[PDB]
Amino acid sequence: GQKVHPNGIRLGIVKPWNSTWFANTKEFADNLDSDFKVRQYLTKELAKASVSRIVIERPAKSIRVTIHTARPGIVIGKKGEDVEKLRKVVADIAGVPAQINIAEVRKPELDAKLVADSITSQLERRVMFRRAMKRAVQNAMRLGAKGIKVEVSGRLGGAEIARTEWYREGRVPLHTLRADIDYNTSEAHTTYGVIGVKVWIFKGEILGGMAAVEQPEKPAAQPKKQQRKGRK
Amino acid sequence: KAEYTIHIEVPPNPFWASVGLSIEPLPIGSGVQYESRVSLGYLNQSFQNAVMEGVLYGCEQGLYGWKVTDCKICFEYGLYYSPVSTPADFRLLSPIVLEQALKKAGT
Amino acid sequence: AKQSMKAREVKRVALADKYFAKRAELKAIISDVNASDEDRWNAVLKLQTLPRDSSPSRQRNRCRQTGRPHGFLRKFGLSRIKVREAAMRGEIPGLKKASW
Amino acid sequence: PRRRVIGQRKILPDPKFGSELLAKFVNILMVDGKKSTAESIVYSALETLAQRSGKSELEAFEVALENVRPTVEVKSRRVGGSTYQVPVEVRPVRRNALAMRWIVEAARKRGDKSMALRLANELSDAAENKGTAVKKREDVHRMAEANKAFAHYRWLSLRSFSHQAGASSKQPALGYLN
Amino acid sequence: ISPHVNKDARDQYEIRTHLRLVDIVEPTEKTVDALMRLDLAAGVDVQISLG
RNA sequence: GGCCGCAAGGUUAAAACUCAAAUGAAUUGACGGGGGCCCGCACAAGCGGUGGAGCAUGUGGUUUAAUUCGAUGCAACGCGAAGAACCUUACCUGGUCUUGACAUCCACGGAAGUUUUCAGAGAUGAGAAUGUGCCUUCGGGAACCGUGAGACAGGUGCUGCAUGGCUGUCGUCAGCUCGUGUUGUGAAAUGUUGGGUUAAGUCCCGCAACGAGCGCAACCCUUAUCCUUUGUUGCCAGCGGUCCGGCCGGGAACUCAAAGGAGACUGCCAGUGAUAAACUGGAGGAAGGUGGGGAUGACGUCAAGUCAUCAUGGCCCUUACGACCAGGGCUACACACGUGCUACAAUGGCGCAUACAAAGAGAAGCGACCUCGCGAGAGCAAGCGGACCUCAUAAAGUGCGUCGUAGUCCGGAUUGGAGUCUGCAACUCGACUCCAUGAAGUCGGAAUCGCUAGUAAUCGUGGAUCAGAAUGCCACGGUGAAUACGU
Repeated sequence: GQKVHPNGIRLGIVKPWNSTWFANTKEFADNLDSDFKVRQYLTKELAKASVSRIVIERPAKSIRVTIHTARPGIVIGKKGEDVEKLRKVVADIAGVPAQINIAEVRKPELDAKLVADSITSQLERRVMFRRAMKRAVQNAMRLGAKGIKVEVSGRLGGAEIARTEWYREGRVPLHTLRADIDYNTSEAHTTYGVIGVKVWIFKGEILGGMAAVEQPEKPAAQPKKQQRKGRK
Repeated sequence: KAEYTIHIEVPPNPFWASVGLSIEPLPIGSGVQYESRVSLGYLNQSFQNAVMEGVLYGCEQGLYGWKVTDCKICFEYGLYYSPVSTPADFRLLSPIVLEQALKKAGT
Repeated sequence: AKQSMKAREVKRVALADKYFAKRAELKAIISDVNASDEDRWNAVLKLQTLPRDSSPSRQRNRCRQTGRPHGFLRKFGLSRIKVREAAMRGEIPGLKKASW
Repeated sequence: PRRRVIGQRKILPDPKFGSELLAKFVNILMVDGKKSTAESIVYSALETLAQRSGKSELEAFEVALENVRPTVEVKSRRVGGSTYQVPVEVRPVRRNALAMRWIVEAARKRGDKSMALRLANELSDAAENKGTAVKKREDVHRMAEANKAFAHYRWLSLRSFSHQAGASSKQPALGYLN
Repeated sequence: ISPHVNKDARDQYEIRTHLRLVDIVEPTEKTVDALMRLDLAAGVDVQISLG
């Protein structure tokens, strides 16, 4: 049947959002949207690229854009001139100042978005292809992670109908909430149709960017302090 | 003029499908004239076609049984079902729509 | 979704604004409660009639990004199924799946 | 199926009669959730009874109660090409529940100026029993008499299970010993 | 839950907003700031006015 | 054709023609009105609703200038298109434009823009007044407007059997699968079946099977017993003013808010059993067996749904399958259905007195006191961005009077008149209020559906969507059952 995005469930318990700004109802939405406009307006400059992914913040009274590259020398450019052009492209679109951001991707075939995409680019494209997926899986295993699945669809092999193939190595739990992970799903166009790719990577039992709860309050809290009791 | 379908209701299944035309008499000595609709994009890829090949087949059907003169024929509407219909089906359908419809309607 | 319906709505916003928005302040006191009457008749009430559309009735809005109508939220200005897409992903800050 | 099993469910006693059977009588009179109304009907209903029979509310009340509820009822199920309603003992509490449900059923008949008057009613009825339900249930008794019959099936239940044996139903399967 | 049709199913989502009074009733050169930050940020949010 | 017999009948025994196989056996999948066995509100044991009446509402039918569809037993019909006077809009009539409402390259003429009159349904067209900006080398350039060509834009336009992404549903069902070894010429078997046990390929035991991964299950949210820090937009035990609001001096025992911590493991005791796992019984505990509820949907599928989120190939018009505007239509009408509402009353209605909630929205918005009116509502206006306010005496329930089955003291469809509201505008065709009028309906066929307890039954409240506008949808709290033998 159908499944949840691993991740999306997760957000706020194990995984950060994605964008990170405040907003709300009178400005929420919008924002959301600017985002949507950044994404489409910046990402066509990025895509040419080794950027996997972007995250938007927002600080502040600006916009933002953190970019994950992968690579970063290809988006920074000669003496930083680009990152200045990137951003000027932010911004633009957006109504505020914006800033770029850097990020580094990572072990690039670890990811997923960048691994995927690497196989979506080969299928666009197309080349003998197949483979790729095998690989990627090998890779990722490899660079890091405890398992990876890949799946490729749309249709495959040029076709009249639909289709789909997959590979996977290590591992990959599904219901485990938890942790973390990762994930992913990206598409795409070719002269026969849309082509689609999924990737799922299990990192093991490791903690995410957050988590969920904060550390214990009771150490802390302690009863020995003076207060109070409001109220004054 | 109209319409004809081959649809059935008693078995599980319906065997659908169907076409509607305008067949109208013309001035004497005008001969045989053609219009579609639905062949702009919907009837269509070889189906425009087919219905015209269906009329040419229909020249070996009728009430007396043979040739058309005229008259103008217009393919106003219809509906195929994708997993059973083909150019075709139309098509075989279209000279049955033309014969029935001519019988209804009188020659 | 069509570019004509998108759009429209941005035209509408927008036209509205010149008219509605400024207006509305007049409607309400020139007809409704309020008004004299000289007002309302209409007219003076044609100020409302000539622009419409620019009216809030409509202006609405809706989506947004997809444009879509009669299927959007809104608090986000977005379709929904596009809200959801998103959420999976985390493109809206603080927005998650859910459970209770 | 189931497995596992679970039954009736516990209820508090209920505040006038100190009894869980009273509640239960409130609920089986209740509609929906209006327990306040239902209590007001049951105490009105018994105060009318109750004036109805005896000189008090509780002496009934057991006459109904007795009824109206039974001791036997029927079970459906199934036997060959057909289904039968075969007699069984009610369950001690259930029954009750039977029942409490018949005295409310029913009631409800019914008509009505107040419930409740209906109570109740029928208590007066039931209870004397003679009330509708008392006729209800008599039915049950029935029907079940009916059914008397038979239940067992069938050959297979009557069966294929030889034990003590007089049975040859249900138990594995038994020869000699060791 | 579907892009098209459905009965049943659906789906369900949430957002979430923490709020909070922090608590502070008076400004100081180090709490101004922080206030600056808070705000600079983003993920937070800050209002200061007494009202 | 010959032969045997009294004879039916027996026996010996072809061909032309025609199909592309027919046939033995075993394995996998799937099925049984074959055997064994387990479970689910599956059925019983029950409770209550549904079918008949009138209406709400979607689909089909009939009709029309038009009535935009798709979906269609499960896998469709209050679904997607959560609120169609207009807009939205698909459709019709009439007006009207063709590089275009939207969009990119390039050139030519004008700053963008503002103000204003008139014809016309308006689109649209023509006239009149007015600004001269921005960057700058002051040459020139950019923005924005207008004009013009090769391209090209545009298309809610087809194709869901071209395809991605997304989703229904079996169904939270207990299954799915790989590596190596062994076994079979093979499909495939073994493991994944057996024994005990479970909600379960759950847990344990054991064998040419073994090793390993995913699903089941935890995590993570929610609900509530307890421990602890804190105190306004919250609270109030002992102290105090207030003719009784924590309003305020005062206070932190307590509620609550929401942050951190504790607890459940058949752990412990007794019994059963393979001294296993597990189960039954009991204590302890706030709770006893993931305490309860949710998220969660493996593998695989209907040659399932999606051109109507979005994406995008194919096909096609641009002499338009484009686009602007006024009006119409989407809402028509002796029909039928799916799903919803409401009544027939009396453990009900009506008039008066009267008690105890949760949740949620509000910066061209929400809103008390106060004022006006019979009233919708309007005026006036504190407060607030909500732990600070309003809906709000929530209603059912409780107290008192009254009705007697009368089509009513019930129901109040229909229908006349008048008032209020948003909006360009309530004619077809919206919502609210007042007066008057008035019908079916007496608890409803062949039949049928939800639910195992804070559940069903039953009473009220709020929100999204939303100029305005639900009896649907999503969430909320109140009162609160019956019965569970049997399989």
